[PDB]
Amino acid sequence: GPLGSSMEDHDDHLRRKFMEFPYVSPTRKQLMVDLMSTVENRLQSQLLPCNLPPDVRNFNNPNGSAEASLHIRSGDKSSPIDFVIGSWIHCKIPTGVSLNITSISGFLNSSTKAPNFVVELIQSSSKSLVLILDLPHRKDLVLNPDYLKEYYQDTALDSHRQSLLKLPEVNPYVSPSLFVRSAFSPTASMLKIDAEEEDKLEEILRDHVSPAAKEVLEVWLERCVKIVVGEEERMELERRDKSFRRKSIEDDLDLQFPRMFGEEVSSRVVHAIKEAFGV
Amino acid sequence: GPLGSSMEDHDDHLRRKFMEFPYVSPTRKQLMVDLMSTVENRLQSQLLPCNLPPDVRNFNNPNGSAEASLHIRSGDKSSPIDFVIGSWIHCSLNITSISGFLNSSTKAPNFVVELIQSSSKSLVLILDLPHRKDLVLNPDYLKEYYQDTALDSHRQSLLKLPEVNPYVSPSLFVRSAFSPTASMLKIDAEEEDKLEEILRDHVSPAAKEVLEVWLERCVKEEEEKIVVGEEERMELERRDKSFRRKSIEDDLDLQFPRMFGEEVSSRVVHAIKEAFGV
Ligand code: NA
Ligand code: NA
Repeated sequence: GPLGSSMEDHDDHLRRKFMEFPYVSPTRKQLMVDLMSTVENRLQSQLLPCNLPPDVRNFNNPNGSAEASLHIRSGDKSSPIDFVIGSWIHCKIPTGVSLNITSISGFLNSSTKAPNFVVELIQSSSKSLVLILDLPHRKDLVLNPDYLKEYYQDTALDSHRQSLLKLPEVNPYVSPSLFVRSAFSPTASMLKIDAEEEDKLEEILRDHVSPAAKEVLEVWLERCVKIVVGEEERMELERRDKSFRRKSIEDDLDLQFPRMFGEEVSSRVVHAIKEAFGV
Repeated sequence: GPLGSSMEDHDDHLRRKFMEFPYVSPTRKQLMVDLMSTVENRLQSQLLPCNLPPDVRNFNNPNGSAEASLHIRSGDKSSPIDFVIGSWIHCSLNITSISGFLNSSTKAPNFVVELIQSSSKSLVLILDLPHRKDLVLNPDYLKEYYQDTALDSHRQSLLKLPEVNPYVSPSLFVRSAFSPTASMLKIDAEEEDKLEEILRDHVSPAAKEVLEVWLERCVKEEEEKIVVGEEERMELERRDKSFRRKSIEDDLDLQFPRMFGEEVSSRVVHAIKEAFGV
């Protein structure tokens, strides 16, 4: 290009579609762009290139009802990072209620025991947007009062949830899944945001959700990603990490995907994603 | 007396002093009485007599502003039960509660019900079977004790009520230590009559049903079922100790002098920690 090499360099271009975030608002794709850019800019020296086949990075329902994009960058041999994953999912089928999901998860390996990172924006309905924003814990918080103190007390993580909840439009979200409730830290922002007034929703996303998410990511990068872990704790951590991932993707990959993308697309991608997700 | 020993036995005497629940609503006293008596009546054969000093079991600010009473029964040698602890604190401030704490011979959930009144226009209920194993690392623990038991239905039901809102603790320790199905609820006392209604007709059956799941599904031994080995017991003992310690330590170190005085406090808080095994 005149101003650069995005449309020339293959790596940059493989994520161009991912970063397009076609099916969401300006404010929503802007948050996600900024978040994914920080992740990759900040961790570029320890992240392997995306090796997902083009076939798995972008896929769709041939009937045009559903479209997804996935961007995964594994950590290098010496990284505390296992992998980071950006995703978006679009499904507009039934009477016309279009499901939209944008998310970024960061997952640490055994060599550290520090918290993971998660943001998810999910709009299935039209009266509601769900925000999941957390640094989920990788150690039992009652057995380890010190872990709780340095990752959740010292870090003022709960200020972000208390802040967002003050808004009249923002109620607590309660997962029907007990695993979800257990897997997320006591400072997790699990929130429902009223969605039926685009101009106000947009204002809440840009003035409130965005600073909050950027600051949470800021502590993940600064206090979690930036003593050794012994072999007994390593196996504990790996058993725990594998449950959390499996359980987090299983029903979606196995039940939701064949519906959304037809069977042919599911059969092509589902295994490859479980592969990529270590499960 | 002609049909009993309660006016004649010392331990039976100052166990009734507890059961009086003097500073609380008539329906609150009944809940506590039914619950505390259900625990001791179903677990009679496993529970040791209250082995605890008399001036520990009951006390008061000598200036008469505070009043507290504690009933504590240790499990016997072969019991899964560590101790059970019913209590009331008046000082306004009305706390009634019944905690069940299991030991390391079993990994099964504990039991807690607290009713904390620290402002009118509200009542805090905490009703849980607190987990004793990490729920993500032990999904089968999550299943047996929370999913299979339908414990969440109590939380969901109560919360339908327009007077009943969720309660989010200031402590991140209590958020982590209570199960995903825990009823952490704020009930708004618009007026005593509506509050009473909720207590009698909603809280009471929920607490009883949760207790029933405890007794029958948590403390009741399974058939040829296994022993807690090597020392997952070491894990269990460390988790329990910290849980019990954070359950009382700031109350015992700051609220107790603040409330009862200084020497009554001094005479009482050590015996507590000891009784609580922290
Ligand atoms: Na609100
Ligand atoms: Na309610």
